[PDB]
Amino acid sequence: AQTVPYGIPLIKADKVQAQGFKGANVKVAVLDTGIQASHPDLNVVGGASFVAGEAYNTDGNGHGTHVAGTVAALDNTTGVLGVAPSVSLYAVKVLNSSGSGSYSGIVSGIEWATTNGMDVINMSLGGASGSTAMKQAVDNAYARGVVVVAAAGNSGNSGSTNTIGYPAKYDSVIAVGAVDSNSNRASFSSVGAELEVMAPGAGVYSTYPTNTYATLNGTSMASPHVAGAAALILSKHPNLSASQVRNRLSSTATYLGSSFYYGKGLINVEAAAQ
Ligand SMILES: [Ca+2]
Repeated sequence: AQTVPYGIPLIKADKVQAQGFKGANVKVAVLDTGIQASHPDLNVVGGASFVAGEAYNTDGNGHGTHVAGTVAALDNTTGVLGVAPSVSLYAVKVLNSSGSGSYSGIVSGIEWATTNGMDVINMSLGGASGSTAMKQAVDNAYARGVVVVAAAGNSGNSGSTNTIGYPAKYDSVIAVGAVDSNSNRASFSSVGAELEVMAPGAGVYSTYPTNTYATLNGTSMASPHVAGAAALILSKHPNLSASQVRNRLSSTATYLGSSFYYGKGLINVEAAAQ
């Protein structure tokens, strides 16, 4: 009855879980298209919306629901399993139904998360340009003790071209690139100097609008795996800081090749978790 996406085992999230660490008491904010809060495999505890005319608890685009799924689909007898199923989930709608949003809605969501005490911020979501405001929000949030994770981008590689997007490019933010179930880098992952870690991003099965499950591809799918991994670590060592959580993830990642295409490699929550 319950399915275990290949992604959880690959990052060895299952092993931290077996020890009894599942992100209990860790507050994760998912900055996306919202979340079908009525899905039976999810438990959204709150949030807000920065998008005109849409609450935060409806998702007219499946995207935000799928990502919310990778972090926290409940541990039960139905649907899927999230990396940190006992997390406190907040849906912050910063993107519209068609998948786009303004810097201003985006910076609003960041600020709401910092302010409301969120421990992790997932932004599956990129842009070719940053702003001064954005950099400020992210830096500040990070400085204020929040672990900020973002999708690196789906721009592939072209020679020695850096293709990493905003906000992943900011050094206070963890840029996540994508691998498949054979730990091979996916073609769509952005490349560049700022790439930090890899997570499963190809053929990820998760929660999808109207009480169902679907498979999606993208760096967007990769990022929540890392947000989840952060929450696992924190439930084990609640004393750790954002930079300490960050160093654990990158310094214990499985080496896959050149940093340009892979960062420090594929995350290993068991080694990271200590
Ligand atoms: Ca489930």
